[PDB]
Amino acid sequence: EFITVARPYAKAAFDFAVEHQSVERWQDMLAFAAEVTKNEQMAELLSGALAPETLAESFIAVAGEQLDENGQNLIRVMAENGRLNALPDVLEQFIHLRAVSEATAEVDVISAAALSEQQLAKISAAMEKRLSRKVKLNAKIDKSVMAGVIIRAGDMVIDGSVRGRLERLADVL
Amino acid sequence: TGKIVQVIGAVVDVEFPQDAVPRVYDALEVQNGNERLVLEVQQQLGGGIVRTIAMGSSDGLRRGLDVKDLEHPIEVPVGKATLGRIMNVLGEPVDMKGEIGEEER
Amino acid sequence: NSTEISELIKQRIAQFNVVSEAHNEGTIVSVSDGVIRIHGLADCMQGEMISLPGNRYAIALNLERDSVGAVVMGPYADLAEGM
Repeated sequence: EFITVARPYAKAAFDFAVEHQSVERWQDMLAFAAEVTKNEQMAELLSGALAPETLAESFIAVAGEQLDENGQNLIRVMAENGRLNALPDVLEQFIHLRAVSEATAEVDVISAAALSEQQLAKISAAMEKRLSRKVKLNAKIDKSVMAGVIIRAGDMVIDGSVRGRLERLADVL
Repeated sequence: TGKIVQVIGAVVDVEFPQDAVPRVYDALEVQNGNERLVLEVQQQLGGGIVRTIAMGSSDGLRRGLDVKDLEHPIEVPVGKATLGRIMNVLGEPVDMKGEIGEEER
Repeated sequence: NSTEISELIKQRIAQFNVVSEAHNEGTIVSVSDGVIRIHGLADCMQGEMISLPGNRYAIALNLERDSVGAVVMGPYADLAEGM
């Protein structure tokens, strides 16, 4: 796992994308590269002991939909260091960095069944007061909750599920 | 043919095309300033990189110098011709007399 | 976009004529002091003998990921990358 190696590259890509007003294009460029990193044949090439320069060129070729600034430079710098397998994480960090500057939070909600869209809009407006961000809810229908909802806002979590209260009671005894 | 990419004291790293990487005891040559320095390759790393030991003073070496691939190991004069004389590690004469008259190396 | 980009990638990779190693084969990528590193050789077994060019053999001792580490049973200074 290489969160720690991806942090510098994600920060550099993002801090460059705001100097050139193209965060939105960079995100999809990195998403394309992150997908090419997963192919079964390309993953065989990335493991072999090719020279960084020719291995970078063998990676540029499969992605022509890239800027001069973005692919032909970032991919080469990551190849010199042998970091290309880190691309799937350089993407996520990038997304995260963006959500920080844009003052956004990807709050996740979990429930036994769909919410009434009055409950859900109240949740949105209430979390935006709990936090200091524009929230973007996405729901999940997990049956083991049975009733109530779990609200996860990163590392913070609020558990209102009947199963959580049941198994808390089981330890009150 | 190849280029220096590192210099750590006595050891030097040289990059070659992967179709021309030297063997593991061949000699290489570098123009160190105005002198001529011989490297003996000790290891073949991946990517076409090769680790060598410098048969001479390593100071003055830039990274990025061009190096010449001699395709034979270090070879020294031998036989009757080498009797009353002092020689370098590279088989070069080190007394102030003329060249060695060997027929075989 | 996911399926079309994924199959575009398969198309383009195949179009650039890359071919994967065959199981039971590999290529030397490093040589030093009697130990060689082999890329590929997915079906190697720990302690198995592998045959080098000539009539030389090596013993596969390290079955790591991305490499096999083997020891040459003889004069090794003739081996080189890509064999």
